[PDB]
Amino acid sequence: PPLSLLIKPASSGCNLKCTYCFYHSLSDNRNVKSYGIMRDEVLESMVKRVLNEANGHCSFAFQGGEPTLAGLEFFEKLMELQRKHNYKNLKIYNSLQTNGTLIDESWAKFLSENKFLVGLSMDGPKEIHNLNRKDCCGLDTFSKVERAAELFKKYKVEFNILCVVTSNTARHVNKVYKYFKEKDFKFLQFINCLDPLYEEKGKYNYSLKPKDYTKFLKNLFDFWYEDFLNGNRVSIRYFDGLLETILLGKSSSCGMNGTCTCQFVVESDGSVYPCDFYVLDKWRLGNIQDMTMKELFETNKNHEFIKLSFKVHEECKKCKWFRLCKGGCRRCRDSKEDSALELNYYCQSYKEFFEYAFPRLINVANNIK
Amino acid sequence: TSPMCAPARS
Ligand SMILES: C[S@@+](CC[C@H](N)C(=O)[O-])C[C@H]1O[C@@H](n2cnc3c(N)ncnc32)[C@H](O)[C@@H]1O
Ligand code: SF4
Ligand code: SF4
Ligand code: SF4
Ligand SMILES: [Cl-]
Ligand SMILES: [Cl-]
Repeated sequence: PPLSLLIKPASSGCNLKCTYCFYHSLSDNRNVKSYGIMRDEVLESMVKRVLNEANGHCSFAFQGGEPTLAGLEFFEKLMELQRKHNYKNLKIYNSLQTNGTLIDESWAKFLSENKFLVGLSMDGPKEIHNLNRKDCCGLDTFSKVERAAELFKKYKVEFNILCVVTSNTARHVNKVYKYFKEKDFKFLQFINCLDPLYEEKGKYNYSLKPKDYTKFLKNLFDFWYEDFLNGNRVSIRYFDGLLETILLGKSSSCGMNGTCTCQFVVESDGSVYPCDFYVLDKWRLGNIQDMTMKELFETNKNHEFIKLSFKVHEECKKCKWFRLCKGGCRRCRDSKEDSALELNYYCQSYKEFFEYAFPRLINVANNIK
Repeated sequence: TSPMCAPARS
């Protein structure tokens, strides 16, 4: 009201085996629970509840897992439900985050005609991408992802690139930025690679350490700002979010406002969680078939989840960048179960990045008003 | 706001 949901229509099921992914079962030692494909009755109950209860507008985002594994027919059905049951004539936004490997002519057409905003996961040029994003047999995926982008350009699907920043990304910002430029990808989101929740940090070859992230951010900013000066505008979600915070005092990105929200993550059995990073039994709010969205929001579990994020670290209280950074995403402060949050893992990276980039960030903000 | 690992604009 408005309502935004993050739906996993094929649960944690996926066809790849990306090395850093903790959203899909990779092996005997990294298992993730799967509820299978969302049944029609759950999808129907979910869609009608959102249309009945939202005010203003609503948004349905499909992730996972690989959501195309639910099949095109599932999304056909989704659209049919939205047409028939939107009694309030709400504006509806749909979005899909995909590995792109199963995208074909049919998918591209459908996503284009139905105005989906699509996020396509691509870590950079061939070798960088393939290093971590492998298929079930350990083989390469980059060419199949390029094929999806090609189909999206052909059918005029609106899409953003989702790129995970690993230690390797930090060593090759030039290759990554230039690759995306050459492909004319104008909307980029760079996601810090997370180690698995509550594991000791920085133990994997891909692990993004704070010194790596500092190197990544400073260099990325330079390429971006050079483009800005030359009149080539590239949207980088993190920088866009800093600009919003500078001009408006708030950001449209979760994790940049200093406190958590309820993202209404819906697993394929209809179970609901407050954040994509926290699809765990201890944060299971209830089932969307049997509770109103307000009831889910008002649960003690959701209240607790959000309130834990209100704690401000002492360093943050005296930090010059507090009103810009706000302590960052709670997931990067959450070091051990049931313990109080601590200082953001990337605190040092933010400080050093701000010292490097703030003067130019202000220049951009002044120019976009 | 919008989730971290999801497509978003502006
Ligand atoms: C979990 S995937 C689900 C949708 C789809 N399978 C895909 O890859 O785009 C959503 C996004 O999360 C990213 N992701 C996976 N593991 C991550 C990690 N350890 N840290 C940060 N982002 C990660 C993926 O690369 C992808 O961009
Ligand atoms: S394709 Fe997406 S869900 Fe599947 S393993 Fe890779 S990042 Fe995880
Ligand atoms: S953990 Fe981060 S992404 Fe999740 S709700 Fe909190 S701020 Fe948002
Ligand atoms: S830079 Fe560090 S100390 Fe400053 S607000 Fe961010 S997390 Fe807190
Ligand atoms: Cl390849
Ligand atoms: Cl970004």
